[PDB]
Amino acid sequence: TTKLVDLVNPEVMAPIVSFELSQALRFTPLAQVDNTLTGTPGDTLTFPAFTYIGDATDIAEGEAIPLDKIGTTTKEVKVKKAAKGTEITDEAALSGYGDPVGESNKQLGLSLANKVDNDLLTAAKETTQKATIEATVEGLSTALDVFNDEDGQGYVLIVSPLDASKLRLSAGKEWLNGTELGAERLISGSYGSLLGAEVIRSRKLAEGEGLLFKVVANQPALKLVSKRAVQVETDRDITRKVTIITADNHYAAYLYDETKVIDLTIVK
Amino acid sequence: TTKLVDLVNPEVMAPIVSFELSQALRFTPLAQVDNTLTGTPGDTLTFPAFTYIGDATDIAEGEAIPLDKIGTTTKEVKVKKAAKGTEITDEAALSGYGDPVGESNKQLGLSLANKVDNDLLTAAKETTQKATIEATVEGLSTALDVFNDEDGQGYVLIVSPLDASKLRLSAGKEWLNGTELGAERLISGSYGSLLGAEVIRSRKLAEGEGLLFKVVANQPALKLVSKRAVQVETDRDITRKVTIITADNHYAAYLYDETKVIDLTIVK
Amino acid sequence: TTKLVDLVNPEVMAPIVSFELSQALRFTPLAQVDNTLTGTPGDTLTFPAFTYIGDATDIAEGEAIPLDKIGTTTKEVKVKKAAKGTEITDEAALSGYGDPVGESNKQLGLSLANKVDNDLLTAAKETTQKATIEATVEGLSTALDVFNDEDGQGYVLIVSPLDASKLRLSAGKEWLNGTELGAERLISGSYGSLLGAEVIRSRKLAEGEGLLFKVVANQPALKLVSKRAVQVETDRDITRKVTIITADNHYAAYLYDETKVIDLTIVK
Amino acid sequence: TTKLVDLVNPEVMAPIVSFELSQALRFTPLAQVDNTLTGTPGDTLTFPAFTYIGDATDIAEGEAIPLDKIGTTTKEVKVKKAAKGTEITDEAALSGYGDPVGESNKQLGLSLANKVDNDLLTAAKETTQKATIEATVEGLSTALDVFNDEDGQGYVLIVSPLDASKLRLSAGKEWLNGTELGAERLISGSYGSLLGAEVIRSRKLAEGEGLLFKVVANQPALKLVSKRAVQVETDRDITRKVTIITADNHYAAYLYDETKVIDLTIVK
Amino acid sequence: TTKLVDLVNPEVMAPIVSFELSQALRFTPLAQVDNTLTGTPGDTLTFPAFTYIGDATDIAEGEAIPLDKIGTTTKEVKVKKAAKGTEITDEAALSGYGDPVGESNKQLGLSLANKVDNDLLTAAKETTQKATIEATVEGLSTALDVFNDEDGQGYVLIVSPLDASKLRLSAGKEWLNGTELGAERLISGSYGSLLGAEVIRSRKLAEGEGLLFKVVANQPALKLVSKRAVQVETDRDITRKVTIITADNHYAAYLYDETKVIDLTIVK
Amino acid sequence: TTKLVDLVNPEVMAPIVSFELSQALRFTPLAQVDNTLTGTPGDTLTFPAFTYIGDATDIAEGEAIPLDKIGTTTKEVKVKKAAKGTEITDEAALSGYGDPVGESNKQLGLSLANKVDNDLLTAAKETTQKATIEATVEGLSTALDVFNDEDGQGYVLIVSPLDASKLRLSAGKEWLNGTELGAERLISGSYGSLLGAEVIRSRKLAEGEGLLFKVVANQPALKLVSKRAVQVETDRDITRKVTIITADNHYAAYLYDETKVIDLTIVK
Amino acid sequence: TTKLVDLVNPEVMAPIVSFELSQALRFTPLAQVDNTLTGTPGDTLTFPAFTYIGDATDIAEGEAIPLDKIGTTTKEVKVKKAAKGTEITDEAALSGYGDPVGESNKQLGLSLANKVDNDLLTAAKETTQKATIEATVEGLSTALDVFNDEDGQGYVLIVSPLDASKLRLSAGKEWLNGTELGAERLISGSYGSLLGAEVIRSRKLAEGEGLLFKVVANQPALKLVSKRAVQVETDRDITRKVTIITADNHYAAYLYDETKVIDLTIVK
Repeated sequence: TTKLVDLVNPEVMAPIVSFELSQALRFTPLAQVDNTLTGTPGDTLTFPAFTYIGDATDIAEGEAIPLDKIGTTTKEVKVKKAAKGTEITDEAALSGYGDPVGESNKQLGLSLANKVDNDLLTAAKETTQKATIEATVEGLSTALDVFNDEDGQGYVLIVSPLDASKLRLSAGKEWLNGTELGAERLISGSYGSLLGAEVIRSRKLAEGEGLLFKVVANQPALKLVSKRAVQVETDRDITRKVTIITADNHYAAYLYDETKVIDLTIVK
Repeated sequence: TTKLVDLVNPEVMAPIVSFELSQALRFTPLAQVDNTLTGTPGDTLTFPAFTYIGDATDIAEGEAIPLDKIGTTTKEVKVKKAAKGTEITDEAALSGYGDPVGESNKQLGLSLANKVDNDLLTAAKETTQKATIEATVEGLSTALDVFNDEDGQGYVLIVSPLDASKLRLSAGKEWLNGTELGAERLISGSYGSLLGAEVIRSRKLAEGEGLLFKVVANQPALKLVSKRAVQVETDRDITRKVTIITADNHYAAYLYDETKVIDLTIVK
Repeated sequence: TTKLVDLVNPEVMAPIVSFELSQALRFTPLAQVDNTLTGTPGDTLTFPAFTYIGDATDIAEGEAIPLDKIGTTTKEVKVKKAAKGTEITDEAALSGYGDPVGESNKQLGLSLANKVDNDLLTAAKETTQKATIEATVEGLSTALDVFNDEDGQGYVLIVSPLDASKLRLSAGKEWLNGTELGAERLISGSYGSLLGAEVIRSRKLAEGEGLLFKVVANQPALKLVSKRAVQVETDRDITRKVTIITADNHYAAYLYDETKVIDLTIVK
Repeated sequence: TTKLVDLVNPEVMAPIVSFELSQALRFTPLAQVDNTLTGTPGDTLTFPAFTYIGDATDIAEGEAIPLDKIGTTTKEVKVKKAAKGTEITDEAALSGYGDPVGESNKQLGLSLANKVDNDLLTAAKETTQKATIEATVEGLSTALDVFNDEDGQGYVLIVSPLDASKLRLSAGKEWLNGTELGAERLISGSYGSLLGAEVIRSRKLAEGEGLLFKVVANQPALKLVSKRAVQVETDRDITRKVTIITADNHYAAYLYDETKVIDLTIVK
Repeated sequence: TTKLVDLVNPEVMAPIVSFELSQALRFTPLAQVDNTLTGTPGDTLTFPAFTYIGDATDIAEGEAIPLDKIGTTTKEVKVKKAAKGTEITDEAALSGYGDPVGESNKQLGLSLANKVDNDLLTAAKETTQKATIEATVEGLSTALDVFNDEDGQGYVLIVSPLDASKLRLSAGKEWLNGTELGAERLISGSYGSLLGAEVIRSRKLAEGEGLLFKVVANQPALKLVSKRAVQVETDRDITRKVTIITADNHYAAYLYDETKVIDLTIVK
Repeated sequence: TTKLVDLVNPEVMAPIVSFELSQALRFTPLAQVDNTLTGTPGDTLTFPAFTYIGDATDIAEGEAIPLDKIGTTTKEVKVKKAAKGTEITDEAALSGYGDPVGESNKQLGLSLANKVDNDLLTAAKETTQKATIEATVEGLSTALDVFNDEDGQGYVLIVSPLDASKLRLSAGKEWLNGTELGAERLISGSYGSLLGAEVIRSRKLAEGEGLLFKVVANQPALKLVSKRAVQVETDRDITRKVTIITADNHYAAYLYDETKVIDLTIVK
Repeated sequence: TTKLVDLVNPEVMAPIVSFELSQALRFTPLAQVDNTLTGTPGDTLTFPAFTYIGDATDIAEGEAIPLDKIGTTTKEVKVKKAAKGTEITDEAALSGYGDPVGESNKQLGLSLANKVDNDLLTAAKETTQKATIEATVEGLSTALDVFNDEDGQGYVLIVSPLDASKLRLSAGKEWLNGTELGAERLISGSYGSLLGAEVIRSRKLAEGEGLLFKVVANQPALKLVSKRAVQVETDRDITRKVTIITADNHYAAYLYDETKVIDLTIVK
């Protein structure tokens, strides 16, 4: 009756698994890159524009025509920097399972990529146009009515995953009840266009928040002013026997046009 | 250590952006230009027409035949004027980012075109046939019933951007429930013909107002009388060293045919 | 300083507009032209026929068989004439804008055709087959039940412009709710056959009236007996200095068959 | 002045129109001709048939099996006559518009054919199975339930035009509410099958009556027994100068199978 | 004059028509023939089978494992007899129209074949699986749920002809409203699969009875046991001058698998 | 008279039929097999993972960059045992129909295989993601919303047949109505995807419970650790003249990923 | 012996004498004809004119200059009609000496010309300048003093024949003789002038009347508006065998300037 616990049993470990992000980046492909400041002196950038004079008016016979003058307006943005760093000891490197070094310079780039997207989202949230709609086709039409469009243009809608389900069921139940388009959408289960705007889901946006974009070819909603790309430097400390790795980035996130973006608030 | 504040920081300036109108012109293409008054003394035009005699009657053998007469009618309109102007100093022209002179030259024409379009709209907004409908298919049919036609024709309906959404929602909700043609219109978000009449959206019109046109080849509901075309004149003030630019236009807008335009009042 | 108030303003007149009929003729091409009396002496036309002899009957053995006789029937129609004339004075011709003479010449021919169409309508409106229906598909079926047909035929419905709109709206709202044909009809706005009968609109028929026709290949409901064509004459009066123009037409409108036509009365 | 009354006014007379029946012969295509009696002495036909002995039974060991016998049945039919006659005088034949002789010759055959059709209808109407129906699809299903069929066959339905119209209206209104077949049948106006049975309209049937048929290739619902065919014989009377034409027929109409025809009574 | 009553009318007879079964045979294709008992002594057949042992259980270290046992089951059947008899006198055979002996020979076999089918239906009607359903789709689903299946299978439904019409009407009224397939079925009047079960109509089942089957490639619910084939004997009776014909058959009807048959009761 | 009762009636037997499992195996294909522990000492298996550092931060000019460190996590699972036993006596083996030892040998392996799936089901049921739904479409949507996914992915739904039937009828009646796809689903009686999740029926699950899976190419929700295969040992007992048969198996059922499995409780 | 009384002497006719007006036409040459209305659709003539600006002033070195404006005036006149007619029989045409048709044609024009002259005379008298004078030189000078002219020559005087003789007796030696180029003989035999005013005799004016004119190169006193000239047309009356000849004229007489004519009244 020796059994177990009366004898020594070793341990077995499976190969270690690396880290991957649990959220996808969606606000990076929606911005245009600007490279004017790259390689030249100066850390600012100015956008000037002209103004309107006014409409014409009827003039009586023999009178004097009034005279007007044009105007101008300017804006600017300033570049900033973002950095990240970590430290590795000699003892941990020598007697650590797996390869600790590679994970560090992988996660540095991962953190920088997440930081850029977070900054872009925070910048895009600052629009002045607001709306309050319910997750229904009527709500979507009310939200689209804010743009006051007169010709066909494209739109993009980004909402939380939970609101998209309510929207899909609401559209399917009554608006597309008895067609092939509704039945195919139900059976497949995929999300598609509803009123001319694509539906994109992002885990970053919590319930009750959303955005609405109007996509045009040469008037970007967001601009990404870049100064210098990512570079990684590595050094060693002889006294403490440690390795230091750091990374840095030089960029700026700007909201060029506030009219093409509408803030959203969804209630019940 | 040296810093940015110590060294001289220059500036970078993006290219200038010209001005463009935010409202489209929809009523000018529907008007016919008449050049009768050009090159002739007088500023009034008259449109005469003929009338009907009657119907035949039964006559016995060897009996007299009665005699009848005809008649005529006339209408008239009068021309008017509109103008605009601006100035520019010498120092601004010599030392100024971009080209202000071309900007003024373009903006004068833009303002004149906008004024002509507004005049055409306010001229066409004065018919005698009026209707009061709700934004449904039944209201459109009731409005069309006023025309009292006997052959297929082509109609154009002009409404505000807000009314088009309501019309689309109602038509897709009650008249096109199960048909796929409703499903494609809903998914693609495209405004199409409803009862043989096209739907056109204009920002100039306000909520609760619209017009309905009956389009025929050679009988226009609107005309544009052109006594003279647009011209630009320039002069220089030697004493004070300034430049003067002006513009002018002689024309008149007339509602030729009252029967082809219906003034619509849309209420809930 | 000068000004247009002081000077003289002559008047300018656009080219004059000739008259054209505002109502189309839909009842002339539905008749068959008979040319038996053209070029021969006579003013009446006679139509004979035959009569059934009677069905056979059972006969006992060795019995006499009754002897029967055939019979005939006759009908007739007499021609008439229609006339129209006008007169224009010399002073009006010397000092009148446009050209009165040609206008009168064409208006005489227009009036004669209008009279022929009106005569055909009045001749066709006197049939003994009458019905009372509503402007809905059930009313159409009830009216068509009068014909008592045992084989497929074609039909023509002639109604006022207003009744056709109500018929189309009712048919689209009730009977064609969810078919692609109904959606296409609403989108286009055209009028099509509803139960085998085309929909034809004429302004002459006031609201509350209508006619129904059965188009047989060789059996016409209306026959247009003609004796002579249109001629125009001119003459001058020396004593009073006036011009005289006159025109006439010899013809007759007949209702050959009364079973083909139905008279309709539409009430709410 | 001379007028039409003074001059001689001749006559113009259109060609005659022959007589053609206004009712179709629907019944005689549905009968199979029998020529057994042709050329053989006798005028009665007899049909024998056998019977079924009875189902088997279970018998205990050592018992006695019961014994049964067969039977037979017979039916019969008798032939009849039909004839027609006419008289024409030489004076009328010499001076008479048209050709009376050919008209009489054709009308004799037409009368004989109509008599045969009427007897076939009267013979077919005398079936034993009866049903009372409301003119609607479920009524037709109730009718078809009488046949008690396990497999699928073909049926034919003959009703008055009003009954067919009511059937078409109800079927299009309710049972084919939202399919393309209903819209196509409404727009075209055609009459078609309802539950596998075609619809044929007969003017001879009065309102509120109808027939239902089961068509089998070998078994006929109706039989026509003919002893002789139609013949024409002519004779002349010298004393009064007249001509006599007479025709005769020998046949009989029989209902061979009573289970293939149902007498229908349609009430609101 | 001579008449037909005076002369002698001979008699004419059509060829005779034999008897055929009215109700079709549906049950005998379903059963499977068995031939174990033929040619060997014995009249009972026994079918044994095995049972499950039980599920496994978890056992800790150094513990006893419980022991279990298995079992068996038995069932049996017994055969029976069926026979038919008839007798025909010599005088009837000497002077009789047709061939009575052949008709009797055929009818004995027909009666035996019908009796076998009646026995099969009687045996099949007795099962332990029962349910009460209406003539609707929901009732059919309720009956199907008794099987408690998990894989796709094939089912066959047998009901009286009256119930099939009600089922078709209800399915086409409520479940297949707007589909083209429903319209096609209604127009063609053809029964078919409803929920994966094919509909069979039979005349041997009165209203209010029904059966539902599950079809497996090699597992039939009904088994037909045969001991000896059908044989026919003949004999002559000298004393009465009559002929005696008898037939005999030995078989039995069994329900091998109860779970493949569901008894149904249809009530409104 | 030498009846069957007087004589000796023998007994006839049919070939024996072996036992087979009646419930299908569903969960075994959904489990990955791991052989890490086989062949080496040890009863536990460890899976290590890495962690995140943190998002980047803005740094002023000429300031120190903070430093961070990474971390790890671990898990562990342990194997277990299962066994089954059987006893057979000498008398039963010596005199018994068929072979009673091979049947037990086969049933032992069947029982062990069933126990494996029971253990897999018990392991799957322990997830912490739970929801309460109704057997309808919106219940399925509520169940799916727990996953909180932003990209289209496959799913698998496992329910009892009774709940599957209710789901099918509800989806056919309410959502997939008036479409040909639903008509084919009804007529063919097939189970298909409803919102992107397949419908699979397992008879092991009772009424009111269910499971919802998310399928990914290389991340399985369930893992089956293996230590040793199945071996059979037998022995004989001299004292009781009996034989003992036992089986053993060593394995472990583990829930590797919790987020891929949701536990469903279905109530009205 | 044979004088003229015995023989026969015919009669000889001298050539006929055409008719000529007894009173000469004097007021016709004094009017200036205007042919502006011939060939144009109009019957009202407008005469515009300009006005004078103002005197010029003296301007010092370096001073400004004032500005002025002009003006216009208008008048109107309308035309009328005059006509004449004549008839002639057939016998008088065949059996008449001379040419009666030519005589009628010439007298028509003569009468029309006389009518025009009379109308001019009637229109001339409506001036607002009147004076009473004696038949002496001093009275003529007093009458001439009203004009307040610059040049002393260029007057015309028309009086009755007796007043002319009285005037000639009053001025025995101051009356310049009517020699050629002494009295220019404007019309015919306009003999000697007194005080520079020519004297012309007209029998239309009664005693105690007279007109005084002032003739300059471009400013007339009377204007003759002409729309169409004299035309003669012919027609024939069949019933009475007579011919009809008529003529017409379209003209108007206007008093352009009231200050160039003086109406006199001569007292004894």
